[PDB]
Amino acid sequence: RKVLRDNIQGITKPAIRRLARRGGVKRISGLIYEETRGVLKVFLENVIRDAVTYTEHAKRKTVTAMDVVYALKRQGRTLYGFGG
Amino acid sequence: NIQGITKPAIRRLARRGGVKRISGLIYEETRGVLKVFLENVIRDAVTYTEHAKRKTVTAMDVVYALKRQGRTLYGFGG
Amino acid sequence: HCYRPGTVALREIRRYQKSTELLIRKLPFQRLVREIAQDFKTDLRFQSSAVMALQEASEAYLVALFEDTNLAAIHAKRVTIMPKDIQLARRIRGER
Amino acid sequence: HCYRPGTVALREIRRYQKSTELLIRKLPFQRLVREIAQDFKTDLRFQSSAVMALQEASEAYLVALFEDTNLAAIHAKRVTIMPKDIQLARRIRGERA
Amino acid sequence: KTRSSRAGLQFPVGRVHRLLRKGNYAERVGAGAPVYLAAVLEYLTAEILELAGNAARDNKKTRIIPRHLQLAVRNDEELNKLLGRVTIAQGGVLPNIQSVLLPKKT
Amino acid sequence: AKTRSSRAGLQFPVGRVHRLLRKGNYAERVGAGAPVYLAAVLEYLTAEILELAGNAARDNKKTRIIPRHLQLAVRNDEELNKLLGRVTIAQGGVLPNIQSVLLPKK
Amino acid sequence: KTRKESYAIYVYKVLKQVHPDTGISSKAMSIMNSFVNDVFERIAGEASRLAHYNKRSTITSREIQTAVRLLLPGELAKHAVSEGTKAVTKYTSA
Amino acid sequence: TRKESYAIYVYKVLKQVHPDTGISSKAMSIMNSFVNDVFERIAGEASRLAHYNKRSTITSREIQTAVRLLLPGELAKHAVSEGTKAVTKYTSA
DNA sequence: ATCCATATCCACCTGGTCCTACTACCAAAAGTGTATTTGGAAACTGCTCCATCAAAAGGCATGTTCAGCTGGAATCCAGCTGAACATGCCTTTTGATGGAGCAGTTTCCAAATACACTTTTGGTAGTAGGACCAGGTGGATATGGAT
DNA sequence: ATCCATATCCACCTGGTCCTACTACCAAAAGTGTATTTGGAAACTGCTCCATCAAAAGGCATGTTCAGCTGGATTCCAGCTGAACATGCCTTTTGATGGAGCAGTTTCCAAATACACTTTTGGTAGTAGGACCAGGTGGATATGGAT
Ligand SMILES: [Cl-]
Ligand SMILES: [Cl-]
Ligand SMILES: [Cl-]
Ligand SMILES: [Cl-]
Ligand SMILES: [Mn+2]
Ligand SMILES: [Mn+2]
Ligand SMILES: [Mn+2]
Ligand SMILES: [Mn+2]
Ligand SMILES: [Mn+2]
Ligand SMILES: [Mn+2]
Ligand SMILES: [Mn+2]
Ligand SMILES: [Mn+2]
Ligand SMILES: [Mn+2]
Ligand SMILES: [Mn+2]
Ligand SMILES: [Mn+2]
Ligand SMILES: [Mn+2]
Ligand SMILES: [Mn+2]
Ligand SMILES: [Mn+2]
Ligand SMILES: [Mn+2]
Ligand SMILES: [Mn+2]
Ligand SMILES: [Mn+2]
Ligand SMILES: [Mn+2]
Ligand SMILES: [Mn+2]
Ligand SMILES: [Mn+2]
Repeated sequence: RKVLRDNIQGITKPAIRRLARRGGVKRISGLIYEETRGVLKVFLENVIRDAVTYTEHAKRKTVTAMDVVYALKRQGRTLYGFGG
Repeated sequence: NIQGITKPAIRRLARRGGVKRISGLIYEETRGVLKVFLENVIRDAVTYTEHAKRKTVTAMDVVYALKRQGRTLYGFGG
Repeated sequence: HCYRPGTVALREIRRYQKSTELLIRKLPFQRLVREIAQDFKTDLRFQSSAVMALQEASEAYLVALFEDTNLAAIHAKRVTIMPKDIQLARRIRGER
Repeated sequence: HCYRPGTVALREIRRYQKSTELLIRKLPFQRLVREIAQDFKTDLRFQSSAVMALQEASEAYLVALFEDTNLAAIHAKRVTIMPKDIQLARRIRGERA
Repeated sequence: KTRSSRAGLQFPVGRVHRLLRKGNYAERVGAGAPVYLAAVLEYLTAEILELAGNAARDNKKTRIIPRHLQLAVRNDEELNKLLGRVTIAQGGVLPNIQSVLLPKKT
Repeated sequence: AKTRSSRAGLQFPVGRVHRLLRKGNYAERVGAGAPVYLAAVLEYLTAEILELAGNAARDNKKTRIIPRHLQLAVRNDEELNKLLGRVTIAQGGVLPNIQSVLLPKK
Repeated sequence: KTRKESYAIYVYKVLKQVHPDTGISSKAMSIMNSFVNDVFERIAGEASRLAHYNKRSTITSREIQTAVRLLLPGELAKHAVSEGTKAVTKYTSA
Repeated sequence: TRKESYAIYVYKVLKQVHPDTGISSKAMSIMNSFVNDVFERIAGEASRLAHYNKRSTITSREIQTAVRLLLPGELAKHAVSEGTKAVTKYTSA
């Protein structure tokens, strides 16, 4: 195991550009990308937490797709396609 | 009726919201928004009243309706 | 005259931000509620607490919508709220 | 020089708006997930479908956010989305407050 | 004879019943509640599968994929409002460009 | 002998929240410790809201709490404001907040 | 191996009724499963709250109906209430 | 009809908190609505918890996890310590 | 309006994915039949509180005038951001493996349920006492703003 | 800077809407004693699938150049909208009366539960075999945009 660091920069400028395109965005300022990462960090942090809170309650060490579905649902962004 | 909610009242509501200057067309748009809000809430509340086999809309019907609309209200039961 | 435009407007922003009273006259709001309810069921009567609750929730909703509306007007480098600001706020909120 | 600034952007809007593929590379997103999760609780494992679910949710949320943001930019008479647009959107939808 | 046939339904009345009491929504569950609920669920599935099948026919496809379910949901105002806070995996987005972003005057 | 809330050192009724957990159709069985825990948490949150509301009350030169004081307490505390982010306190009003670009002198 | 029930059989029947020459993908069928389970939980939850509000211990077809009216929008609510009523009258007619 | 409420208990906690302050009737009703609201939230989250794991009992563990899922950070930690403390005193009683 | 560098569209095609199809089995699900229990509909009706007047009182909405200052249009231009390119890297893909850990199965007891019975208490209801504070008054002084 | 005209605030005062104390009653809530049932924790281990490695290669990220045009700054002015009056409409109130109907009570039965047997079936797994579509090609057409 190697320490995991600075993986938010793995969300690349081209990827954020594609996500913005799917959003119908035409012109993107240079300061958007970092901003996006920030927002993205707040999103995952809030779902993953709840996810592992389920995983830890079931005395499990493996996060299931169902834990993600329950966390997303309790966050109000319920997701179809992965069970439940 | 919907015109009974006057422009001065809409102004006071907007000032509590921290608004300084108000367009002349704001008042009609506001009456429409308020009418939609009351239409949804009152619709669900009257659904609750009918299910209870009653003819008097209670404060608890409004509270339940508001809660399921995602706008829970403290101070009228529940 | 005396005061320049926008001064007593600020004065009333402070006045109504300090208080908690309801801002729409009771009777016209009650008539509106009864008219809107008449379309869904006839010969309906209301507990006074139900009407007052509807008014609390309504004026709260409208005050918040004017907060976000004012923010929308300021985003476009303006001070006057306009219908398109209310529309933008309601669309972002997920109501429109 | 062949295409005026903006044409290829509209072409890309049609391309990605027509398809459903994920737009963030899979492995970097997986590393990000394992980092965020590793900071909450060590020695965690993931089902592959849990990471793919986090992928789907994240990209859907970000796309919708970019739509509301684009509306924020256009509301200011701008074609270019800017951080103030994202902050206005997230503030209106009660995500930041 | 199953209760589904007894009610003229394809959806399982017995399963909806057992699920209604298994999820402790109340102490007791009347006999008509799973019939009504299975009927409603069946109607909704029929609606979305109709609109989605049309979406697949429009794209010259014979097998419905999530893209067709998304196209059906987001183009039907009522289904879109019903699933307003739901995201369909691999559903994508509706093609929509804001008019101001389009070119004009050469 | 002695009430369950007294044995738990609580002011909130353990037996009542136990009975309510039973009748609320939350689960088929309710352990003996769950009402103790829940009653304790409710008592703590009540203590927090009443504490901050009391501070607002003394700051407003008053001795008994009004809805305005509850609103000031909730909306000025970040975590209580997040917990009550979707609830409306009747007769609470709003916090004094004027956008800076609306003040005098441009 | 514990059995994992699903609505896929019934979704497939109602699929061959509406579009007889149209199949459905594994993913799309999964989305349909999540949809049926979701709507199920929403209906039964609103009905649970309904019975609790009115201090009844039984969930009847009536609570399911009021829950449908509270949950589904306009036309979907009307047609759903229609099909439900038809199904329970046909059921009790036997 | 016996109309139950959290009024007397909330008032007693108020006396433990601010012994010289009172509370209005409408504020009291707001407090009651708040206690009922948090009750329904924690109990519902706990019910969903026990259901997700195919369990038939709501234990103090379910209530705790639901508290971690509902309350913000510091409020969650404080509420958790209060709960485990009350359960510890109730057990050794 | 003509001509070119590119993108787009379509018919055709094929790999190998995605789906479907039988056979087989069975544990769980579902249906059927009797017996027992009971939730809650129905009928009655007491009393809470809701609708409707009556009827001044004057609070506040409405119409109007004037002009301040704001929104929006018109110009200019720096430098931000899109488009294209050359390079090469690290993600994607295919296949394999050890073994962690999820989960199926059986045992067994602490802990919850079910009931009877006693005790305690919180809620309702009068009747009565008390007091925090909203609203008003004087008078000081800070403030928006015109000179 | 001077100072006029309001707005604003602090000290004080008092009626009254409104809060706590105290007494009485009682259904129901809560506790306790005890006897039965059982959820699910422990222990064991089958079997899924997760982490990890290896290698090959090309899709796509990175970093750079160049300039088109967008945002932002500036200026200006037509015209909306705010601020103050003058009316006088119609909310507010409060006092009180019907009486609608909410809500408490008692009956009583259609329906729901509990239990036991029997039949059905939907799901899993093993094995085997079609077909819809993704990706690739090649040419025809369509499009941006320079001229
Ligand atoms: Cl507008
Ligand atoms: Cl910005
Ligand atoms: Cl417990
Ligand atoms: Cl029924
Ligand atoms: Mn870390
Ligand atoms: Mn072939
Ligand atoms: Mn009974
Ligand atoms: Mn002028
Ligand atoms: Mn300006
Ligand atoms: Mn230049
Ligand atoms: Mn290489
Ligand atoms: Mn092992
Ligand atoms: Mn007592
Ligand atoms: Mn007195
Ligand atoms: Mn005062
Ligand atoms: Mn001055
Ligand atoms: Mn006095
Ligand atoms: Mn067992
Ligand atoms: Mn490179
Ligand atoms: Mn421009
Ligand atoms: Mn009557
Ligand atoms: Mn079969
Ligand atoms: Mn193709
Ligand atoms: Mn052309």
